[PDB]
Amino acid sequence: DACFRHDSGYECHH
Amino acid sequence: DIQMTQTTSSLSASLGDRVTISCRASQDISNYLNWYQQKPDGTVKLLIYYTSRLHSGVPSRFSGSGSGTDYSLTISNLEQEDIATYFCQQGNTLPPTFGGGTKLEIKRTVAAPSVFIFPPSDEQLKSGTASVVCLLNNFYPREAKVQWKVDNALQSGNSQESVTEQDSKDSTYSLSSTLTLSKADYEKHKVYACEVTHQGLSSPVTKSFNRGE
Amino acid sequence: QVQLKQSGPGLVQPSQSLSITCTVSGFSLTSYGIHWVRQSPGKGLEWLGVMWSGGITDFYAAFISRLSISRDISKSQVFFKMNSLQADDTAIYYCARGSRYALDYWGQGTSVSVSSASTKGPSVFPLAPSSKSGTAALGCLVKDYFPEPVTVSWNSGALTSGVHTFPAVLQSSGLYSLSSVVTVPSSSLGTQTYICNVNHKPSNTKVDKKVEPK
Ligand SMILES: [Zn+2]
Repeated sequence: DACFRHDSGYECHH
Repeated sequence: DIQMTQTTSSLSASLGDRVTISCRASQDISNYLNWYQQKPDGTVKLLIYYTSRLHSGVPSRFSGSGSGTDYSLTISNLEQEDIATYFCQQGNTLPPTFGGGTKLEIKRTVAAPSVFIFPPSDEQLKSGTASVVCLLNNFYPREAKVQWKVDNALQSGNSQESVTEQDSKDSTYSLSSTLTLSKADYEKHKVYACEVTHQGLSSPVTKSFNRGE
Repeated sequence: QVQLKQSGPGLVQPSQSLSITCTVSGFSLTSYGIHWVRQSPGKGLEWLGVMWSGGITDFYAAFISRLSISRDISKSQVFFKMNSLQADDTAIYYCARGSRYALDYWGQGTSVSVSSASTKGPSVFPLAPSSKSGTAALGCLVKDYFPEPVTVSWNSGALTSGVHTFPAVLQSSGLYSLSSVVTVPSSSLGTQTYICNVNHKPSNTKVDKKVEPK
């Protein structure tokens, strides 16, 4: 599963 | 880009109904989906995030479901202040994309427009310009087709429509189409007709006038 | 209390830059991202870019050359500048706060219009009721004014039933126009005076027009 944190922009995966 | 698709733009509901708004993404977004509410006054509020989690302040009749591509916002026991546009948004891959939006609207019984055509004022004519107005009054549903005919000649992209917000007392819409010419140009045609097509009419209704009467 | 307050003007001349300051309170810019979103009429929500919590920015591809996003931590302010606006940029521009998952708190919006038009009062024309109309319709055509808005009443607020003031429309000229209409019974046209009251505050133009039947 991929996601982008809406605060830092950090991504767990692309 | 992930394409977000709310396949219905307009959604017809009645106060106390369970409404479901639907959203499809172009790929699996693995439950990373937010629902927003935009009011007529333009204020935006987050309703729910990560498919089904309610934001602080958000009433409990708002729920979410879905996995993979397809997701839903469901409003149990629908209230007047819930009448707004609703947008889904994927949080899977950048950039953030939203759906086209689903605007809520009040269901009522079919009402045919009453149609009126207005030649240009003598005071505008002497001003040098010539506006011709066609009014569709207090109709439902909102879907309506307005054709302009100048001496039988079907008009295209010559006119400008304006539509009122659903009236809050009879739940109807009214529509204005407006045709603009120079005085001289207006001065060299006879029959200015307005053809209205609506679900409420057996056959299209034509209101017209001849330059002088 | 979490709040986002947008300042900056609605009106931008063509080929000029749109500047919006997004001032915040009751949260740290170090700890949250500020996203910049716009909503064209009828089209959906459009993401333009973001000042991430860390201080690095990101943009939508189609706006890379047009956008600047800076921030001032000590002032609690994030700044938005888009260059060379045309009419296709007409929209509400939103600054919005990003948390872990979503845009959880939103600015009030900024209604943005693109015009080189100067302030103009409207010409008001009568839409006289048909010689054979049962209900009759009449109205006032409110033409060639800038900027929005105009207000229309009938007989100074005394007539409100059946009154529909249409959303303004932007003509080829850069000037706005609308109609205010009202339905009345056909049998009263010889019997009652019907006057649109038209008010355009920016041009300080008040004008009354009696709509005389044909
Ligand atoms: Zn990435």
